[PDB]
Amino acid sequence: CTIPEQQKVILIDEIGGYDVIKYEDYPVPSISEEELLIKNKYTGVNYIESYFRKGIYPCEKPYVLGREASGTVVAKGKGVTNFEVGDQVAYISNSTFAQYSKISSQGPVMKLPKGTSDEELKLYAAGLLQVLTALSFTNEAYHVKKGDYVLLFAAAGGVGLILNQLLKMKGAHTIAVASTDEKLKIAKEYGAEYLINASKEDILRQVLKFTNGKGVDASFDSVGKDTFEISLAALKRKGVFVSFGNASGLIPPFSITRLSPKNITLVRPQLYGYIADPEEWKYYSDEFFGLVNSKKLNIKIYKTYPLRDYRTAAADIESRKTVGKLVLEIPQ
Amino acid sequence: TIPEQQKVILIDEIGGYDVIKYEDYPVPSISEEELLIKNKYTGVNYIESYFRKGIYPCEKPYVLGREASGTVVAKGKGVTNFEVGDQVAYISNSTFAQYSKISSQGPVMKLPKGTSDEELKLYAAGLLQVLTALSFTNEAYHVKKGDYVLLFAAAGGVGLILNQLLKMKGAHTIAVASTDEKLKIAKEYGAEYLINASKEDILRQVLKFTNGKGVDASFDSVGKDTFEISLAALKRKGVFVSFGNASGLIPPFSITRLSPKNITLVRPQLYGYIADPEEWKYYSDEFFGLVNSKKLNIKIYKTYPLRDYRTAAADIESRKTVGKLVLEIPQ
Repeated sequence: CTIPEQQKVILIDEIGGYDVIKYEDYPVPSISEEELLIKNKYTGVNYIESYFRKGIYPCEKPYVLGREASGTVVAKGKGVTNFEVGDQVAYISNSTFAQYSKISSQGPVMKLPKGTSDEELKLYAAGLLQVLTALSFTNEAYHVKKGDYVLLFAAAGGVGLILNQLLKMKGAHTIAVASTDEKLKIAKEYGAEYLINASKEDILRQVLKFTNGKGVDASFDSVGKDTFEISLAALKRKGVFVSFGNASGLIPPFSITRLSPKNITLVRPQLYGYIADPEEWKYYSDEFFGLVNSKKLNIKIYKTYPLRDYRTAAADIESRKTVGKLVLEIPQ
Repeated sequence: TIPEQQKVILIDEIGGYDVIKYEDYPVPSISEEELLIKNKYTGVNYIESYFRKGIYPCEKPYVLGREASGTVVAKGKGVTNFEVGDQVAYISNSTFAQYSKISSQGPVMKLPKGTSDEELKLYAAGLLQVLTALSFTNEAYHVKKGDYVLLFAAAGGVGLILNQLLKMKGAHTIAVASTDEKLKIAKEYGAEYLINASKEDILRQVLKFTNGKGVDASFDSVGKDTFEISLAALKRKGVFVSFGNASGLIPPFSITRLSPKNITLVRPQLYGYIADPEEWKYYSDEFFGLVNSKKLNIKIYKTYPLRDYRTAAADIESRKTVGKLVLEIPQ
């Protein structure tokens, strides 16, 4: 493959509104002996980019957006032996809102079979973050068992949609909580056994009703501050509280002795801490491949936008009324 | 026959060792599912100091004691799992007494009729500490073979059992204590690595022993002053087990601090692990097997007559004391 020196990327030079988002000429990164150069086809949109653009989170400018992507290896370093030029890949790296990105061949990159379709590649880019999070959280944060009653908040959200399917597959009884009946409809479609409307119903009361007053074996809570007391009270004796996501960062300081009456285990995990080791990446990405390739797991996509039209995607996600993953497509 | 009055240790008010009273008190009556137990020995726990100082509230007069061994002298008409004359080890109320009671369905276990008086002392001395250490290393954090485990208060009651269990399980204990004498006893009880907290940088030594990787788990009962050390000493995905009274004095915790290393936090207490009859049976049987066989040794400090708990209270509140304090009940 002929590697160009200049490419097109989505980047921000300054903090501000949607007008600061630039589709601009940028260098193609050079790769080391151990690295892959990847020509991108699809890349997932995360809400965190809005925080960088608005200046809520700091970042060095110019900042090229994007972390999760799928595409084709167009070049590799001299020391790369686990990948070939032409291989289709899904990966987590830097600056993926781009025609070309780079990653270590030893890093979080997974090989995909020859002849993987563009639609399948879209699914991998859309599902990378959410599925690996859902797998690791249900394997290590709390190991979900058959027969478990599991409380699930934000059931129609990105991770929530995967959790609905995974908990069903593990033979667990999912109690899904969502803000609207419309979101609960989707939760049920994705495998939820019980449904609670957060706006209309007493959550704790319904959880106890479904669990016969015993409570849940675990709570996967990404709502945070508003549901912290509910999750804690809803848990069975010796139950496990899995708090996660941006909203869980809003939970006020907590006296740890409150975990004592019911011997509650508390975890606030993040994805990267479960895929830090090459052995850990291999394990979870192999499981992720198994679920998507076999078509046992559905990856819901809200809409696909051209890379240069990220401004529209940014406006869409910030409305907070989207259901399903927002994906960017890079024309080849 | 059973007498109407008995000798007990009680507190009428909050204060120093002067509020501890050796007084005449009614022998309790028992209902249809209860056992009346004539105590032979009872273990001294630091919790009685917390009631006396006013740290924990209690209705006064308050008869002290929760951990005892003795013989069933009476039972309710519905009791079928115990007989009059059975030797027992149990957890209940008001055990600093000649006579105490418990539900036959509560935390009480039958002992063999061949049980000696020396064994009765051992069971009363070890009951709470062993059950705590067993359940904490089984459910709070399930210790695996090859684990590196940080242990604070290593020469304390629970600490000395933890040293033994961690060694038994093939784990590698890093023991922390205030003096060299305390670390010495910890080592003899199963500790592998020793850190003097008065003399050494704890975190620096832990990272040295684990080759910079940290510990798989921390069992920390020191609380506020070691919370930062425990969190930093833990490996990625490690488990923080905070326990005991010192956990209450830890400032309110921002849970986002668990995220950089995906740390699991548990603040367990014994009774949440023995709430079910099946759970009590599991751990109490484990306790008996280990202590009766001498696979777990119960380090004793001294034995006192019930009337002399005043001295025992001063001894346990003194730091230089290592080992369980036991009270001998007048027969």
